[PDB]
Amino acid sequence: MVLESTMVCVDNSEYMRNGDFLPTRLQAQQDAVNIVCHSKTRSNPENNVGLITLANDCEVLTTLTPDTGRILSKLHTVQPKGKITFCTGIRVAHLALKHRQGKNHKMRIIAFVGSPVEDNEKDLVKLAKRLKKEKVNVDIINFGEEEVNTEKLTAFVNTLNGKDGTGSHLVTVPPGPSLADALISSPILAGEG
Amino acid sequence: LAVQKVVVHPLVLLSVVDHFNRIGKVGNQKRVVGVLLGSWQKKVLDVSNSFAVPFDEDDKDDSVWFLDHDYLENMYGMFKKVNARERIVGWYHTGPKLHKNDIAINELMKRYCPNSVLVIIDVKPKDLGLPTEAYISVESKTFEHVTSEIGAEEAEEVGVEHLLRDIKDTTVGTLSQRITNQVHGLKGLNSKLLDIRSYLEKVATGKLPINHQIIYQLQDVFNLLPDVSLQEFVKAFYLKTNDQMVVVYLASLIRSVVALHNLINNKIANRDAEKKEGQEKEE
Amino acid sequence: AEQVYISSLALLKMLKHGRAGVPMEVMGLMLGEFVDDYTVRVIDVFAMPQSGTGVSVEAVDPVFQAKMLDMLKQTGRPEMVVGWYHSHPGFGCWLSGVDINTQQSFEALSERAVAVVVDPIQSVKGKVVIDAFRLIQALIHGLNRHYYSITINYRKNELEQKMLLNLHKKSWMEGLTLQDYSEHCKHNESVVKEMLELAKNYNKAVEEEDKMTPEQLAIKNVGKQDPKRHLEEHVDVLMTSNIVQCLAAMLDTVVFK
Amino acid sequence: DQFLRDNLEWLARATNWAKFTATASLGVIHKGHEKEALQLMATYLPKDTSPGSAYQEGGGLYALGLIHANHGGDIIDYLLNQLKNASNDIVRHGGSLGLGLAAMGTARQDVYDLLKTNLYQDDAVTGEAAGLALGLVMLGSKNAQAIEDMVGYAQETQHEKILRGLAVGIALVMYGRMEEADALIESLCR
Repeated sequence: MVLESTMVCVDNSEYMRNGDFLPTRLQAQQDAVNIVCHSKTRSNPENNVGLITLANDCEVLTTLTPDTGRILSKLHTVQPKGKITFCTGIRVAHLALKHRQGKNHKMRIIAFVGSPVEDNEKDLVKLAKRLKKEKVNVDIINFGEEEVNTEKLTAFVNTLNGKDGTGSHLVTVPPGPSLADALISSPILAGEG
Repeated sequence: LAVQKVVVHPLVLLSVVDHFNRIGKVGNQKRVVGVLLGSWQKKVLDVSNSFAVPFDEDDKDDSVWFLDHDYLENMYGMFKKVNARERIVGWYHTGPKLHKNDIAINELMKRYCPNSVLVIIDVKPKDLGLPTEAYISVESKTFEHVTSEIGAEEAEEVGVEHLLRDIKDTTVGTLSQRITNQVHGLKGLNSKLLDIRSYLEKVATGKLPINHQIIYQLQDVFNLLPDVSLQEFVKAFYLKTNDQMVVVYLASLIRSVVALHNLINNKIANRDAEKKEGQEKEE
Repeated sequence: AEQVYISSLALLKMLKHGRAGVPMEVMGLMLGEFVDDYTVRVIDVFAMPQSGTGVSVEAVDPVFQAKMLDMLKQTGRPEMVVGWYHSHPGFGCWLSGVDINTQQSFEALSERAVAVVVDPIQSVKGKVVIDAFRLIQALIHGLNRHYYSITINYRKNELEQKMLLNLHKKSWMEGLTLQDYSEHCKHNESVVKEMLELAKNYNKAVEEEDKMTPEQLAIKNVGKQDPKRHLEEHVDVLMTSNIVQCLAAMLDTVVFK
Repeated sequence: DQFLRDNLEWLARATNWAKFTATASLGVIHKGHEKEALQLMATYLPKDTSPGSAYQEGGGLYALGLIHANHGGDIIDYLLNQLKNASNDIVRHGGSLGLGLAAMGTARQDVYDLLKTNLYQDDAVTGEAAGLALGLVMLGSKNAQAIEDMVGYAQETQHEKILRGLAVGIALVMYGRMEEADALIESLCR
């Protein structure tokens, strides 16, 4: 299936600080990641993903790899109540994918929305542009307040997207459990990958 | 802990260069980055080896950046397996001068080393010598500038000499060398003075903030200015120069005696020579 | 007619690793490209870890190797393994039979792979000793019998050199620096004094040897220290050292004001 | 063919280039036979098969013009056709050799041109001769463009020999020009 590089964007943030379904959102993020990434490395071996933190101190929380070293890396915490670096984080995740290893790997990004999502539409779409320019696959994990939607995230997946999975596919996470069951639907996983 | 003089081997130079032209990185809007291994323990820093680090800047005017930590901690120990004595010290960017995220990322390297240093290799060489410049970060937290050198270890002595051979200086002695080093210094001086000059202009124009900390130091430069063909100095120099004359009046002189003696010997060889030749011309 | 071109960074990394390993014949690998049948270019090198034993076939570490390979891929240094360096410190440049077998293990990988022997210790400051060649003082080992020599040159850049020039340069604040005077005076007072005792020596050698030859001469001067090379050599220090110090002041006084 | 017959095992002891050379050393022997030489080369010429080694086969090519220098242009151009038809390796070198050989001093762009590809074809074997014959063709004041080309190809083309022989060609087509080539001279000097 997949030969492309991915990035995992985790907000550990006003949502992740706060359990959206067992045990915390931030924790709910975790095994969902491995779940995802497993299927990602099951999509193909060599399928690579990044992991990065934005908030008031955006940074990679592990990068490049293809196996457990992420699951290793992700193992430790983050600032739990933190804030949006998304744009920056994404813009990092973009540059991340600019160095993605052994290319012919397309660019992909997977993004947890644990933040109220402060950004501007043009910047957002400049990203979306830059992505589509860079030709990044972009799928987002969002359970926001309300959710984060009727917003950038909604325009964005559209704005990135000429072709779906060559650019963007969205899922905005709903309240309750069954994440792996939920997202089994969304083209965060399966479908076009 | 606190260190003063920084030593550098030429292999980090050539290495970093080959990183530059290896990776085709434009010298206008882009730079090269790698890390530095050596000895940080004592109050100097001996740099020896280096290796290239893949990294990205954020479009124009980078707000963020990326450096691969996994690349580091994957390569590092793969160097440890070679020479264990070379410890990870600090990093370098070949970009002319410093930048913005520099002070940010040095803080990063404090994870993989202790003190952490940042030197800048000049890949253009279009300027004068010392393409390197050495920096640390002290509190605030700016980069203190440090002195550097290019210190050839035996192996690099052998290497640079075999190569640069076809470019080195052929005049040795001692007088030519010194009198050269001087004028080289004079050129240096004139440069620094420019710098301060037109800057102060930018102070009066280039939206000069203030920097009351610089102006203080300029003043202190003037206050340190030796005046004064004073009846005091005029004598000091005078009394000193004469001492130099006495030493010279001996060296040059006696030396002349040595040539004279040698000439005499030559005349001895000639005289004896014509005697034996003209002798032989008989039969 | 066949030749290799060894880039500067290669050669310096080479001599460094060799000179660092004394005296256990280290080893490493050579990265480059084969231009034609008449050329091999080596642009890069990386070092191979040691082992309880000297260089040999298994000394080559596959894990280490590829582990380095990809790592370099990320940096765009992609290039074949064209040969393998080595060092025979003190024993000159030749392949032992054990060197040979390994060289074969690099034949079946590529028929044009070469062996490079470096000799750290003897390698003088002048012409660095280096040797590259492949199979079929050194003639004891069958320089031409089991194997045969090749030739070497160095790919260069006008800049590379320019960095290296400053190698034996000075500092910045240099040129205007005036060594401790008082201390200097001792050199002239102490140096001149030491010469004084010699002055008589030169006198005695002229009044003596004045009536001899060169064979008789070797008996005199191989023994002791003729005062000739002492006065001339000694005057050297006083001359230039004094002139630099005199000159330095002349500039500081006028310039610095 | 005195000794040529003496040792036939000579040929055994010859090597692909020596085999190539032994075949060329014939034009020397017959130099000044303006008819026979071709027939001399005939058995070793092209298309006429061969006992072994395309170099020997390549050998006649260069060997041919040895007699016919200036007078073999037809065969030359003819062989140049064989060249043009396929410029590379001995089949192109030995021919790439003998071409400018007879074409020397005669200005034929094709000679320059046809080689210029065979040149640019970057066979250290073949492209070399191009660096000569092209010089030979335009040997004279030549043209500065080829010079640029050559000088370009010099700096451009990546080879020791192919790069080398260029300046020789440069040396050629700068002939008696004296003050003229000083530029390229200076260039070459620099």
